[PDB]
Parts: sequence; structure tokens; C-alpha cells
Amino acid sequence: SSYQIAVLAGDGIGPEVMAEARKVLKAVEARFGLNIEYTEYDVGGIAIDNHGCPLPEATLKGCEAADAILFGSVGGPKWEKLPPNEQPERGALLPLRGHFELFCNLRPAKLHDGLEHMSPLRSDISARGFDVLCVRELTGGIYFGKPKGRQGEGESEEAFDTMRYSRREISRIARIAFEAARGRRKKVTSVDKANVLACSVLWRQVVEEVAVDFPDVELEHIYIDNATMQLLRRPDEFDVMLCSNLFGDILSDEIAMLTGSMGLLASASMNSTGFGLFEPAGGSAPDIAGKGIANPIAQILSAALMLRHSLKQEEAASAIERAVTKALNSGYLTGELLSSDQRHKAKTTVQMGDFIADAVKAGV
Amino acid sequence: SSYQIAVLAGDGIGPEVMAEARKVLKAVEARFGLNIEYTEYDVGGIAIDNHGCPLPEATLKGCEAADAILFGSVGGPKWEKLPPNEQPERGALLPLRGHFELFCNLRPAKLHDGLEHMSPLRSDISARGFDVLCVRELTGGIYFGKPKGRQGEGESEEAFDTMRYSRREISRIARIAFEAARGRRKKVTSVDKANVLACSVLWRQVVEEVAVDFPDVELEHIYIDNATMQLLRRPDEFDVMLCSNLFGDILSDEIAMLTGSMGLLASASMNSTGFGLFEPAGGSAPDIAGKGIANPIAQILSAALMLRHSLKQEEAASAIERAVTKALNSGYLTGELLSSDQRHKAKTTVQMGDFIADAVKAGV
Ligand SMILES: CC(C)[C@H](C(=O)O)[C@@H](O)C(=O)O
Ligand SMILES: CC(C)[C@H](C(=O)O)[C@@H](O)C(=O)O
Ligand SMILES: [Mg+2]
Ligand SMILES: [Mg+2]
Repeated sequence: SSYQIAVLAGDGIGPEVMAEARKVLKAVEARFGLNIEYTEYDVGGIAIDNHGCPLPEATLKGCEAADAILFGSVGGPKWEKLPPNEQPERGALLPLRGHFELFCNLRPAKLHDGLEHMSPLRSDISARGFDVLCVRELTGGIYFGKPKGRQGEGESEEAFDTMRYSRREISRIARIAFEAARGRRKKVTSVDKANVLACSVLWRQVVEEVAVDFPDVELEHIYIDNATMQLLRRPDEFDVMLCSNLFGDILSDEIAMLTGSMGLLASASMNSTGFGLFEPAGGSAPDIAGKGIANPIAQILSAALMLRHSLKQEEAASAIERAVTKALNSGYLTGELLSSDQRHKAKTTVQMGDFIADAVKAGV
Repeated sequence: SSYQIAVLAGDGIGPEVMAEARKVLKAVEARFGLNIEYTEYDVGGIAIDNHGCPLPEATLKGCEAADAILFGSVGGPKWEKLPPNEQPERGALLPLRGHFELFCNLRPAKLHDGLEHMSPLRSDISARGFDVLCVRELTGGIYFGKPKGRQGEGESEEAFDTMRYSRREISRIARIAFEAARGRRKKVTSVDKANVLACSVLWRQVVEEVAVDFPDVELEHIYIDNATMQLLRRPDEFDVMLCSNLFGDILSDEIAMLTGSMGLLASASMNSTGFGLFEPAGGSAPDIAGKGIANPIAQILSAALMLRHSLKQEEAASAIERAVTKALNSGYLTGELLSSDQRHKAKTTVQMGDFIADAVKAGV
């Protein structure tokens, strides 16, 4: 029957881009006869202002009652001076990921046709193009390991975090990465620091174990330091990157920046039962909120991922995805996607969402 | 009296580039009337072949008897299939750094005049140039924290590593970074993951404490994921990056790759008494060993750093550095520094070292 979405738009540009994603979703809902109901909940900075913490109990409960979380972006200068355990980004995201066992983080990143010049890559390298999916383990590793904290005082005061992974944790995220590569260019690059870390040694070992179920998929391993170098020089040679929590954090950001168009990039954080959290790869960008300049595509595509992965509405997802393609090849680009020559052709946040929603309605 | 250097050339191109560094050192020794004696010791792959382990007791002892270690590069496909605790790179480097308390790792990286086109950066970004020194803590953090290892079996088997830092450890590496920035463009960017890690929270706090002694130096903090993005887009805006062990590992490699000329990059790993290990930033590059194509500059400049930091021979260090500059502006470039148009002008490893040594002798 009726799917239920918890909408957690957050701070900065979160609400202005979410409006567009909802618009585009309305068009898909009409097209494909989907019954989806949405409820908005405060999260992040806005929840601190309205409820005193970044993840109110009522927001968490709302997410428990939902089929998926359509998440915008959290954080801003207003809350930057809070203590770490009170700050809105970590305080929204990590407890959500932990509470819903969102172990799989998917961050697809491609260099889009006609947007090479925005890539910080040398032109010959951007011309080759790339499509790299980062598959990052999201509920384990050093993010959530214990013990975590500090002891002592003065010069001998120490703080500590424990990177821990079990075989089961590694194998479930590896399987996602292999399955994904099977649908793509059949290569998994597993990123670790096996020359230094015991966690990484187990990582590498278990990824090799999972590989036996995927004779069709090429496995290679790379150190995270070396990986930062290779993505810069030859990102065309990667297909799926499979990473631990901290290493995928790092690499997914690098890869996103290499596109030159982070406003296009969405992500999915999924548990094993199909519930997930779908959010743009980029931040709350408070510098631009309320001006109608923010690119809503990453939010719109977060809604497409939501449809695909949580709602099992692949047609609807793909329709959104095609409508975004159509915008990008029909002169509907926000200002950050354009060179200075061309920046006067910039579309506003509402123009973009209107275009995209209209493309969905028109049968793209 | 006579300085004593332990020379640990290692594997792959290590020995062919070390020969040049020794050549250039001989010229400096003659110029500045330095009395330096050197003894070669096996390390890495060659030590596994000759002694059964990557860091023989006699090599470690040789290093104990020395004023500094002039280190080449370790590792190669021959040893790649060994267990992690037997492999030559980690097995040479980490016990050296730990045994000599080499807490400070310095990796200067600049985009050289006339070599912008080799940078994987977009041309307008490479044209702006950059000079970024990574100051990385080298003896602490997750590299050496305990507990480290694994427990259990089967799906519930777990491995673990503990990221730990005390105030004392953070403050000593922070001081290096501030002192270095005071000599440069007066900015320290401290890189952490304070939104997630307790270790990072202490990092950030203590770096802010150290800052009070440096009113002249601008401090800013950045998350390691965000840092990977910003170095790509605007590396001209960084001066000194100050990083924990794992975060500096990652970032220093990224920054080195952004130069496009890793064969030029040297590094210094120093304890608080002035003993250190000086090594190129790039690996053993077995693909090219024995062919006389390897760029010896990074090794030559490792010898310059050795002179400066361990031997207190600043004039000699700078002479080497000027002789390398002279090579690079006098058409003495190895093939990897040249575009395909120009690659037939490539100099061999010996030609480069002969040039550089001759420039030192000639009074550059
Ligand atoms: C905000 C922070 C806790 C988070 C993370 O580290 O996972 C963010 O960088 C991310 O990539 O979603
Ligand atoms: C070989 C490895 C243990 C080492 C490190 O991780 O420190 C290397 O990557 C480095 O940058 O010197
Ligand atoms: Mg991140
Ligand atoms: Mg490294």
C-alpha cells in the first residue's frame, strides 16, 4: 500500500533542494501511480534550535515508522562552536546509521558529458571520463568501535578510538561491492591499509574470500594512500571501490571532487532489509541557502535512489534519472555547473526542479 | 668530527638513485670540507633475501651507530605475497621509525616551474602553483597503538587497531608544524576527523593549545575527507598541513601526486635529538630498476635534507638544492618529467647525478 517517507531536510540548502526533490517525486507519483506519504522531521541544526539536540526522539521514531529517510544536509556556522558530541552533522548522521544498521553506503560518482571543464582534473584526464562507485562500510570500523574516549590528564592525557571489523561485517559490504561491479565493469578495487592495520589484514583476507562467489569480477587491492594518488591520475581505471568506514569517507569525497560537479551526486545508505537514508553527497552549503541558486539535482537523485533501493520502484527511479539527464543536456544547469563565460545562463533551484518534474510528467 | 651515515638503499631503484645521491654528497663533502663516512646495510627485500627479514639486527645496529639514515626504497613483487608482518616496506620502515622515535615526518611538495603540465591538475589550477609541506606524526596514532590484532574465529572473527594519541605527542608534532609555518607562509592547516574520533578531538584541542605560542601563524582545521577535496581544487591555499599518522599518510601521497613530479620529492623523518631517516617520497618502482631511467632527484634531495636536519650542514644542503634547481632549468630532466613531445631529451639517472654533482662542484 502507501509507502511512508521520513523527510529530514536539515539545514542550509537542505530545505530548498528538498522542495525540488519532493516536486520531482510528485511527478513520478502521478506517472507510475505510486502512493507515497511523507512526514517532515527536524534534524541537525534546526533540531538543535527547535528541540535541543540534533536527532530528537520524535525524529528517530518518525524514521522507525518509515520505509526510507529522504535526508537533506546538516550543519552550519551557527552550531560549529558546539562540543563534538552536540554538533549537528555527526549528531544526526551517525546515530541514524547506527540505529538503522545502515551498513552499506553507496556514492556513485561520474564525470558528466559536457561538464569535464568543471573537473579539477587536467583536461586530457577529464576527457577520458570516469564512473566510480564507492561502496563504503558505514556502521563499523573506527566510527563505532569501542573503546572510544579519553583517560588521564595533562601531558599524559590520551584519547583513543578502536578500528574493529568482524568477518561478517567485511563480507556483507564486500558482497554489495561485488554485486554492484557485476552490473557495471566487473572490477572491485578494495582499499585498505593492510600493510599497517590488523583490521585491514582481515579486510583484505575476507574480501578475497567473498570473491570466490564472483569469478566474473576482477578483484584488486590498493592502499588508501596510493588510492588517493591513483584516483587523481587515472580515475577511468576504477569501477567499484570497496572501503572501510574511514577509508571510504576519505575516498568518496576525493572522487566526488574529481567530478567537479558535486551538486549532481547522491548517495544511499542501506540496511540489509531495504530501509535506507538517501542524501546528497555535498553539504548544507549555508553560504548559499535561501537564494534559489543551490543545485537540487543531488537531492532529486537522492529521491531516485530512495525509489530504487527502498521502495522497489525502479521505473520511477530511472525516470527521475532521465529527467536529470535531460536537464543537463537541454541547457538547464545551475550556476556552479557553468564556466564564467556561461554563468548568465544559470537556472535557479526552482527552475531546475520545475524542468525535471516536467520532464518526468512528459514521459522522459 | 666525522659524521657517520647508515645507507639503506633497499630494493628496485633504491640502489641506482642512491648512487647518485652519494655522488652529489661527495661533491658537497669536497666543497664544504665535510667529513662523512658511510656504511651500507641491507634493508627491505634485499635484506629478506640476504638475512631472512626486512630489518636485520646488524642493520638496526648500524643505524644506532649513525648520525642519520639515508634510506632509498623498499618493496617489490618478489616479496608481495609474504604475510603482512614479514613484508619488506612495513617491516623496514615502521620498526625504524619506532625504534628511533622518529615522530616527525616532513614531506615538502611543490609544483615546480616548468613542470605544471605534468601535474594531474586542471591547467588553470596547476598554473597557480603550490607549495605544501605535510607535517605528519609518525610514531603514534593507529600505527603503533595497542591493542592491535585479532580474536575469534569464523564469522565472528574480529580484528582491531587502536588509534591513540596523548597531549604530549600531539603538542610536539604541532610545534614542528607551527615552527615550519613561521618560516613559510604562516599558515597551519590541522587535518583530523574531530567530528567522529575521540583521538581527533584531542588532536584539535591540543593543536589549539600549541597555537598560543604562535600568534603570528594562522591556524585552521579541516576534516581529512574535506581536505582531500580542497587540496585538489585549491592547493595554492595551503601552507603547512599538520596530520596524524594515518591522515598524513593519506594526504602526503595525494599532495605528492598533485605535483605530477614525485621523482622530485624527498622526505625527512626526525626524532627530537636530530637523528633522522631521509628517503624519497616515491616507491621502489621495480618496473624501472637497472635501466638508468629512474629520477635520482628525490634521493639527492633526501641527502640534502639529511645534511640540513641531522648533520646541521645548511650550506651543503642548500647547495644540493640549488644544483637540482639548476638541472631542472638547464634541460636536465629524466624521462618521466617530460611530455611525449619532449621525451627524447630524457637524461639518464647517471647523467642527472653527474650534472647535479658538477653543479655543486662549480659553486652553484
Ligand atoms: C559528518 C561526518 C560524521 C560524515 C562521516 O564522516 O561519515 C560525513 O563526512 C559523511 O561523509 O557523511
Ligand atoms: C609502507 C607504509 C607502512 C608507509 C606508511 O604507511 O607510513 C608508507 O605508505 C609511507 O608513506 O612511508
Ligand atoms: Mg565524509
Ligand atoms: Mg604512505
